[PDB]
Amino acid sequence: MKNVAAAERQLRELESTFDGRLGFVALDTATGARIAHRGDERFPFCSTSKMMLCAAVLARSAGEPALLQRRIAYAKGDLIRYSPITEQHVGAGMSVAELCAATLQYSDNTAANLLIALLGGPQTVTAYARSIGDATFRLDRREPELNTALPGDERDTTTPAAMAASVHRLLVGDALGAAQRAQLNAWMLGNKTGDARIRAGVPADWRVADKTGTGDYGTANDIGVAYPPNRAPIVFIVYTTMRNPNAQARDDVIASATRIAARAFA
Repeated sequence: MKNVAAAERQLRELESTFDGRLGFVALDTATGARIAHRGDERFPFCSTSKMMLCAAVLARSAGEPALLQRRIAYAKGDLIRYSPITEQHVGAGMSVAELCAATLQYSDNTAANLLIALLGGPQTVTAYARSIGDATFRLDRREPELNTALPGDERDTTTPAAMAASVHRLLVGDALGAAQRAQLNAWMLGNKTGDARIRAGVPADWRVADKTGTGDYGTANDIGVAYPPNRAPIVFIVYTTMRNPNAQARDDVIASATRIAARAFA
């Protein structure tokens, strides 16, 4: 596809402007048109793993629906940095559904750890990924250590290609039941942390469901689905990481990469 080849050249040019790596897939789900850069390389996924985590919780809830209303009475000792919802409600507890919304929409780290514990540990999230056909994703640690993003470390990584297939199946396809898919979409449509990333690179009439991640080594990621009016959804997977341990994570590379693919796909 000629638009795809041109977009790939532009993504190479974009990567050449910084000392790091860009991992990218955009997939038009109707045609299968697929723009990719470093699609089969591993990247540290950081908080984008919270999407897989919450899909696993939703899957469990299909086998007990009241699970989402279960109150978790967590402790001050559970609280770790970057927990803007759980810190506010400690002493009152939160439901499992509220913890999912907090981890997806505010990237709440304590909420993620409480959900990992509910499921039985990080290995259960990896097992869930395997059950939906993702042989690549691996969740090795909990928050906040999963954000170390060390060069060459394969812990807490996936590939852009694997994550594109998983996002496709979860939000657009049938990996989840219809009610669970709708809830995951509704939560990700309401994300608060992504305004400068994928959301900033698409036309004004496209809706976006996304989950960001930010970590050490200037790591800045965003994954999700855009819903253009009168056309099929488009999956966007953007992973970036830097060689300098002192790098500042950026938003603008993700927005630029998104714009490249948006131009290609219309």
